[PDB]
Amino acid sequence: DNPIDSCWRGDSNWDQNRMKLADCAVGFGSSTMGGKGGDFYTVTSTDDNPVNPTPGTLRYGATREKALWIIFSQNMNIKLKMPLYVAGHKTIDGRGADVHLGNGGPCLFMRKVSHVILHSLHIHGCNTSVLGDVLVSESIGVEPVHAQDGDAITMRNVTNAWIDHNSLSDCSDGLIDVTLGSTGITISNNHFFNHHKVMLLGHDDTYDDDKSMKVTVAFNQFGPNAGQRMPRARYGLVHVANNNYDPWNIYAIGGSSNPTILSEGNSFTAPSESYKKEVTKRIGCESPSACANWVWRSTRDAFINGAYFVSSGKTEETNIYNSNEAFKVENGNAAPQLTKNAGVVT
Repeated sequence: DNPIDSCWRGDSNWDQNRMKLADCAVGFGSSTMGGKGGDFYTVTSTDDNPVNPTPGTLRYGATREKALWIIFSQNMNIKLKMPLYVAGHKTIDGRGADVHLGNGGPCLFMRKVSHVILHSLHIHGCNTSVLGDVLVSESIGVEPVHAQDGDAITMRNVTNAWIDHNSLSDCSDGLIDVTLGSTGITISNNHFFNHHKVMLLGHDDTYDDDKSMKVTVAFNQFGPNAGQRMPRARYGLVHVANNNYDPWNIYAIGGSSNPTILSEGNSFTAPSESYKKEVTKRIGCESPSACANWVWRSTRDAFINGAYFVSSGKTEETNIYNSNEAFKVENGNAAPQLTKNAGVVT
């Protein structure tokens, strides 16, 4: 499979050992524990009461202060009534069921929390929410939440989070939004498809405190019919490794305000159009001379149908991970094989 999946699918049956998953994260979110150590929590109901969630529902388990490993008793299409804020030390684990979130309602939000694993969920059709009260968490209580974008997954001031093996498509705004000082995150093994604006890492050209953001994007399937922002980064550092890209609509990888982008072992298949062959897109350059300072590297990438990556900065060996984070990246010709199981586990 790949270095992540090999760790919990090689000599383990996940159904009888679900928390082994938490030992297998790589990249900057490798310290993510999720609800490891906590109790298992089973979702038995599809209901949602935003201000007073009841036992058995997704929002009740997701808002508890204690560590919980959330699983689902049956296939479920869940339509939330308000943004779901997920507390820290939580895993939402869709293995063993067909779980679909969104469906015209708002989706998943994390704000000022750590140690969250989101795994093997389908999220699609997320929509703009309405201003209103919400139980942010058991400990925080009910608070007004402004109207939010229809993003599938939103992280604000989050550290140590792992988004893995989800199937993410067709939302009104973004699929993954990472902002405001978030860092220590791995986004891996996901399938992103049928969606224009995929992934935003750093939200404004104003917020330079995102300079400390570190994010790993690995073993994802981007497409078909994914438009752009895969990722779009600002200010911080993103390692984009062993992902597989179908033809994009505008560009594949881009950014503004001097992000560091380390592209390694990706496979890029360009659309037919001449003006869409370039994988990269720099936004907001002050001058070619200035934009030439940004360190955007392409290492052992593979290019199909005329795709190309415009590099900037000098060549160097990837040296960004400690021993708890490091993992092997293969040549881009291997990316289709390494991503064959992207998306939910079955």
